[PDB]
Amino acid sequence: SWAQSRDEQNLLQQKRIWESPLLLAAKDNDVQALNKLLKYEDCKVHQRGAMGETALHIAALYDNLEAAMVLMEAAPELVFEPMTSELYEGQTALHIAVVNQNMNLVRALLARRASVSARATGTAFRRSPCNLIYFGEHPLSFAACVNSEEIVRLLIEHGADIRAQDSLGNTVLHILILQPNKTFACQMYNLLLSYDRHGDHLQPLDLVPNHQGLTPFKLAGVEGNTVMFQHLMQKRKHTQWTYGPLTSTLYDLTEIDSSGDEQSLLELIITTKKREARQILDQTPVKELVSLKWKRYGRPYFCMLGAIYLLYIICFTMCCIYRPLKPRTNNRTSPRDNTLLQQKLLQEAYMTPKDDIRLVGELVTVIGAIIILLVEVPPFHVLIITYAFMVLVTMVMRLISASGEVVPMSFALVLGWCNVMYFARGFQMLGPFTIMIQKMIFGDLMRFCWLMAVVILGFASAFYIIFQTEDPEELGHFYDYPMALFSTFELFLTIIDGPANYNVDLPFMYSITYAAFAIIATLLMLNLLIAMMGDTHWRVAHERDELWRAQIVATTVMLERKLPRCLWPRSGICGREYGLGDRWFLRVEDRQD
Amino acid sequence: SWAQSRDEQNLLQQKRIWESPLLLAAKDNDVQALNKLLKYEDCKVHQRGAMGETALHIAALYDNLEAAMVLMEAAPELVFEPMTSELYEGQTALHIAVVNQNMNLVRALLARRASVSARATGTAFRRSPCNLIYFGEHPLSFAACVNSEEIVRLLIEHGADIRAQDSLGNTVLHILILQPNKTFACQMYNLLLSYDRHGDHLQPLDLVPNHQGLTPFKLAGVEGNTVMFQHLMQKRKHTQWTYGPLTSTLYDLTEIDSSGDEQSLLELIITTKKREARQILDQTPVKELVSLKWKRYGRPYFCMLGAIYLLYIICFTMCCIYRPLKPRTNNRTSPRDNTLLQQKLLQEAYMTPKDDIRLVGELVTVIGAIIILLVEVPPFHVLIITYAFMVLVTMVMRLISASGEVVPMSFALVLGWCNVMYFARGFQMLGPFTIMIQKMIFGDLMRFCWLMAVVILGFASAFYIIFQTEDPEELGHFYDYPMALFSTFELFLTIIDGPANYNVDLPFMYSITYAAFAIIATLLMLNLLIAMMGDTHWRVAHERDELWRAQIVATTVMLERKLPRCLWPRSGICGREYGLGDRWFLRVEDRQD
Repeated sequence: SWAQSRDEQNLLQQKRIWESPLLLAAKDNDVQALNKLLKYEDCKVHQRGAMGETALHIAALYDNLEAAMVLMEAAPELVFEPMTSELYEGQTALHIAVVNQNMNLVRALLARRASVSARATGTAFRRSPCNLIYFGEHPLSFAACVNSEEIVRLLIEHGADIRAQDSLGNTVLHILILQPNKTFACQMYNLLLSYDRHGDHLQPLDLVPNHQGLTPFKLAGVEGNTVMFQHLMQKRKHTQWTYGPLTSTLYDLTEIDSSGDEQSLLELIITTKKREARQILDQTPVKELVSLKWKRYGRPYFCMLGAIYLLYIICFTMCCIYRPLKPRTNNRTSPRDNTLLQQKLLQEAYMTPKDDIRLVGELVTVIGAIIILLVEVPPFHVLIITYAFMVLVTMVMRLISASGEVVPMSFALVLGWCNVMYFARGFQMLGPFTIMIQKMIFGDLMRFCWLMAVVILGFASAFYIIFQTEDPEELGHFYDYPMALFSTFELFLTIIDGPANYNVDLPFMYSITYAAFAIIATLLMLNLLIAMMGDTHWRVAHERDELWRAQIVATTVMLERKLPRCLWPRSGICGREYGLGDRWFLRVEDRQD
Repeated sequence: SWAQSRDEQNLLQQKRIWESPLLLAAKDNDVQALNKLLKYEDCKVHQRGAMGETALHIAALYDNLEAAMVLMEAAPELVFEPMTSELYEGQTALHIAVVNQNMNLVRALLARRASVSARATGTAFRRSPCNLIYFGEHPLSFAACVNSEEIVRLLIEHGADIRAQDSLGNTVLHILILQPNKTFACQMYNLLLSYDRHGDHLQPLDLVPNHQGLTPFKLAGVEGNTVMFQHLMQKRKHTQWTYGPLTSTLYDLTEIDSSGDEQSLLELIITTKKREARQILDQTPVKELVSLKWKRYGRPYFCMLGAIYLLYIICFTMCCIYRPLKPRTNNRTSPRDNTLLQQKLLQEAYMTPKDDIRLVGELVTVIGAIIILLVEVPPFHVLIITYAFMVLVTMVMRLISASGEVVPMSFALVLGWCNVMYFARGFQMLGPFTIMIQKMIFGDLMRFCWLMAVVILGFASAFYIIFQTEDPEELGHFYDYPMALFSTFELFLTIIDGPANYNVDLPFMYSITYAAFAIIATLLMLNLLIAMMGDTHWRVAHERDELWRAQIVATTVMLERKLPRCLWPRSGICGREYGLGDRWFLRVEDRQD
């Protein structure tokens, strides 16, 4: 009900103007009606609309220069007049005539000396999904996005600063990147850099960060505007010789590669949620870098880390498949034929120097688990952190030496093995299968488990009530309700044989009810899930090399934030020896057509 | 870190020239700066670059005739000057001005009598995946690939030999085939054969082999350049009459068919790893040949060989399903309820003349196995060779008459049957299914088994530890760890019933842990593999008739290298009777449009 208040305040505009004879005459270009209305009788110029209108705004708004030409004699000051509030704050008609692509009142408003530094700080201008557009504050920023080139040139020649910023600190170059017209506004980026002319010592306007620290070049990758991003890259390259079809370009690589905690571009591509920002990875100075950062120094450190984790888990299972485990020298089986178990897990027997090997092997896991936690003092981290807890839980479970120590080990073990699937990504032709797991679970199953869980709560609740009458000595599939659900779930997945005795009679309802479950769930609801998961695999494998490439970048950056220098140099050829300065470049070779 | 050394040596070029005022003036075409720099003061001409530059090379390189015209007065000898080393060896500016498609300095370098036999024997010119291009040594070879026709004509008129060869012995015709521009360089093949003019008695330049014995025509099929390959075939045909829409062409078939150990084209298409070389098979003189070589003399010898192998295996199983096998007259079952077995396989009882049939039938397999090995004294050979070993192993296992003779027989038997899938290829509509096996195993499963083997090492290791407490008399699925893995694998593939007793209680962790395994592995990871293998079948069956055609060629050639003459004539109509010479041709008929 929030956007309703916008429209109520927008209908009132259509009401206040409709009830005022002045501003209704401001709508239609009836000069002769305005002559009798203004020049003859006295009328106030400050008739404020629903959110701060003037008639001079309305004549600007409904494409009326001719009405606005009448106003300038009566209104010397409404040129400077802003709009009041709550959608439109600080907006004046200088902003408005720009938005309507021209009026030539833009000339006349500057002939009345309109302030070009006025800030449209209203709610409707600030960046939001609720707003269909984002043009910033200053009217110079407005003319850029609408592509009115001479009107832009009319603004610089009247002293509009290109270096002006909004509430978010975005300059006008940042606003150009946010446009869905990509190549259509890309020419404006060429135009406005020609108006850098007074070189500021701070920046030459092309490196200016916002309040969240974004240069427009880094903003281009984060917003995924590849068409913008190529064109800014055309400036960044510095080519060497060409050799027939061969060409030696030399890309800049300053903001792209990691710097002295600059928070490089490759980080912010991964951390953002805009999926089309990962289209930046296929751009040719980027794609070569992360290939070079992987084929050297990325892959062998990763494979060295993988072999350690293998020997960690093998050391874990070996001290976990060997456990103390006395015979059940304690009490006899008190429920008949129920408590089949005989071990009950020894207390403090740390003798038998085979266990001294096990004592050493137990310490290796505990030491390695703390290392993971000492890393993680600040989708797989949640596994490896909780892996380490279940090691520490069963460590404290054995120090207290309490009873239920199988459940932390069973939690630790499957999570211990399945967390080497993290290491499968650095072995291309095995990379995107992890992504196939994630979309099938979190994107498909967790929006289809909710439907299947309904049906099992029908039939398992049914089958229990059918077999409340029966002796659970024969077909004990449904002796109690909690295991009745567990029985039906394996019947849903076609695991259990299906309860059928052939020795005694079955109740009459079961044969009806099970064949119902056979149709609706075994062939029907199950294969629908298989049809879902089959579509996801084909949807993933069509694009898998981009997705493997996204894994390498996410790993390499994560390898940087968890590993110091002196064994990782930063990639790219250094400058400073070849007369190139502090910028670390890289070159690449390409045959043409 | 190897290609880094190229770029360091390439940046130094951008440094040495940048620090030398001469060679920096060689970059930009400032004649007036060169006038004061050269004509006024003394400057050495031998200022060598990073790998052997001269200023005369640089002015040639950065498109500067006007700078190079200044140099020719001061440099009478740098026309002849090569580049020094390690990327560029023997390269001179005669090579360079060719690569820049023209300079008309090509006229002026020949006006200074440039040696057109100079060899660019550098590392960057030799054939490599590291090099983006391959142009050979001589500058005549350079002008051909870049398609500068008159510049080529300018080189023949100055005595450049067309018969020149590189380090690999490739002539310029071989270099044309290696170009990715296929029809764009195909016209050069027409041009240069016009310059065969002095007919050498060795070859007329169109049959010249390289150091690995490749005529350019055979190189065209090996490199898979079908567009080249059609055009060379246009020369090879010699058509007879045309009859309205009917046409009787008569193809040459000299290098294509097998010759006196020529190593024919059809061999080298199969033996190469470039997959697009198997696009040559669909070309119409080729495709007809291997069809004729199969429909006669290829299929019936293959079917005769298939029937023998059937009667071989039937003779094998019949003497292997009948085995000596005494009762266990030896020791009693020493572990209780464990060693259920009663045969222990008789020693030297070769009596009971039913076994004399078995003795003869045993010899038939041993004789046939040695025949395979006597063939293989020099993807299915590895099966049929190891098949023969497991026959010879169980042969020696019975001569020593040791105990464990079931394991060589079990190895021999499944490999004995599955090796008739080799014979399925000569039965079209059954051919490519073997290829469907190979891609599903070696191309899909062996890059997905590594992921599934992780998960079973989780759960089978888990389920053992859960059932360490339990009595293995009930649910003995996990009594020991080595068979615990074997239990879970069949649960992964939905084979075992799933362990559930309903008579005793289960431990609390199992119901949690098994349902985890039920979701993640039975429906999820399993069907992902089925989604992979389903995609491979559709990818194969879309193109299966080309792949069946590739099997016939691979079989027929292999049938030639393992079968003498006098029952295999070489295909194609012989010449020499019809005035056609020693070349064995073939004709074919085709209705037109």
